[PDB]
Amino acid sequence: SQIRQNYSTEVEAAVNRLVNLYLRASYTYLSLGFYFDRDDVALEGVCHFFRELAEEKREGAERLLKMQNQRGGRALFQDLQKPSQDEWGTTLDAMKAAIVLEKSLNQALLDLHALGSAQADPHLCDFLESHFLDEEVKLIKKMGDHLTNIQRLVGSQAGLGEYLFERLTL
Amino acid sequence: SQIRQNYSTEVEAAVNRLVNLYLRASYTYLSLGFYFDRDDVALEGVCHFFRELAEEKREGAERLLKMQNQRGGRALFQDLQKPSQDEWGTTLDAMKAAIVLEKSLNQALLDLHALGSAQADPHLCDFLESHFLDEEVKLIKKMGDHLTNIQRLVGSQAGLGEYLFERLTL
Amino acid sequence: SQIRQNYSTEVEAAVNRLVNLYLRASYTYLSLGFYFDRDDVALEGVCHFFRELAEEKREGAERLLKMQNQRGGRALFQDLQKPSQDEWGTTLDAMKAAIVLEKSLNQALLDLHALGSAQADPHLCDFLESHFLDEEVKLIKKMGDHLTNIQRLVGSQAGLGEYLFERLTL
Amino acid sequence: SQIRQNYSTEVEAAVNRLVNLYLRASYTYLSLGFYFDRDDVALEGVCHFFRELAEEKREGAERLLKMQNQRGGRALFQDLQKPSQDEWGTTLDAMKAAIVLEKSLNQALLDLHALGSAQADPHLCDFLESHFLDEEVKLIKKMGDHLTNIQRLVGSQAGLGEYLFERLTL
Repeated sequence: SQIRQNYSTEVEAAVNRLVNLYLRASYTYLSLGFYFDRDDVALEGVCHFFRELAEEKREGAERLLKMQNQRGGRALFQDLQKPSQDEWGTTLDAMKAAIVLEKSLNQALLDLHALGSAQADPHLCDFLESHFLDEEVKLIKKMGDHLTNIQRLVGSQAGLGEYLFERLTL
Repeated sequence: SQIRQNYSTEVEAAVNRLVNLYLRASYTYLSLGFYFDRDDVALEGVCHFFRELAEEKREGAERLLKMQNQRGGRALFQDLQKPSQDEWGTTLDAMKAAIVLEKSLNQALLDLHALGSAQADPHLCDFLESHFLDEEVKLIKKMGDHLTNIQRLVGSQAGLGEYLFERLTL
Repeated sequence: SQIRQNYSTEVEAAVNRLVNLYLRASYTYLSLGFYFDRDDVALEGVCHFFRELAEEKREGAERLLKMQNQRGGRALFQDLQKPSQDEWGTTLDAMKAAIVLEKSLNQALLDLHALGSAQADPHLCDFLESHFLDEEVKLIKKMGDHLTNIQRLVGSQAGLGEYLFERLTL
Repeated sequence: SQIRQNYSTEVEAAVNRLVNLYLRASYTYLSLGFYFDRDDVALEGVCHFFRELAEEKREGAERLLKMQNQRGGRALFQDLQKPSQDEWGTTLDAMKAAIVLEKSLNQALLDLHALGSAQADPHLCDFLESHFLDEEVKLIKKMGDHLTNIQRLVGSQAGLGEYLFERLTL
């Protein structure tokens, strides 16, 4: 491409697997969203938390793809994996799977940043910094807050903690 | 009647028993409404839920009767039955009786739709679809949500779940 | 599920494959969107057409899943397939693949409607009618309009037709 | 200077040659601007594209010089070179020379960023990132879009593509 500059073939490919992970994640959030809208869960606020997330992750991957073109990279598509479970258990378990999820997402950006500097690509590095690493770490903090509060509430009487959580946090 | 068209005598009659069930239901909702406003219950939000319902069901039966005339059918009136119980127990029990209630109501429309197509009456079929089947299924989902949440809250300590339910859902 | 009524196990499963096709389609639209934003295509209006579509299809599948829960069905997830090609050729070829795409989507609803009536499920039938079959057929008309206009423009001088198309239709 | 900190003599000098290139570029844009306003070209939109650019590049160099002082560096001035040609040919050729131009500009920032990290100067690195590398890559994408569209239009009938381009892109 006549507009590409200092954008390594390694970076291009690695970005695209990052693209795939974000989209996998959005789709994983969808599944979770509608799991807590199963009548035998029925917690609107949990659903509403995860609704906003399905929108969030997709917005990032589009952001990336905008940049992909800006650097003159090629989008490469492969299948987007199904979520690993059908039932997510209690909210405690659901938020736990959410947290493994965001961990890996930050991991991916981290490893892509590090690849970026070992390949001497400074634009790519700042792009990640501006719109992404920051969203992640704000959101991770928030998730953590939730999880610790969740556990401190379940220990006593299971359903009660769960209900007040949905109603009164979200 | 010179305005009636393709409206079988069977349909006419079966509509009217549907009319009767909706009105029975509105009146059943009234009884429930004022049961939870008994001082030895006293849960405004439960009362308020059921107040809106007594208005809802009557509104449907009027809708039907509007259509009865539109098709040139005859309203036929019989006694409207009293609710089957005087005390509705805990909110758990009340919402359960509400749910048997809406089930039968959807049943009635379903059987009337099916009668409609075995009698080749397409207007009637769409009428049910537009203003009714849809309200039912939205409302059924909602009831279900409530019931599952109710049960998950009672198990621990009876009154507490019941209070937070009324306050914090409705 | 305690809220489910007259919703066959066949319907449940068939809906879910419809869910999968809509989501496959949204993701197929994404790939197309960013293909025409490749610098060696660069047609904002084509991109903008397909951007709105990626949002449209996902909106439908969410609609469906709303209904899935409303009927007390279970979401079932499998992998969501990658688009079948990496380059979409000229706009002529791209819009052609778009059109195969919408055809199959209407097909799926059609077959699901017909399954619906062979299984005597009238709610499901009207649901498809209200929010879906209609969007499809409006959108198909529109696509068709585009394609015929596209072909009538390319025959003469290839790039010129393509540019005026993007600029002056979209 | 009593306010300077961790700002190498190499960086200072290299910044100033970057200053010179931006200013050279603004002045190169001026020449191009007025070339397409030659009556025997006369394409307002091309002129208007390049008018905005002459303002853009100068705005950057001022930005830099602001930072020069902020770090306690010394502005160093040398002659600012004339554009390399008097006639820019067709718009195809003009945009091509524009694109060589922006390439070198991003090159300069890249090499200055890399000099920055081999000299361990982290403020300088982020400064480039915030107000510059980003403008470049947005603008490069845009130029590219133009050029590809330009070529796809000229091949057929030369003047026609050129006119519709000026009118209907810009």
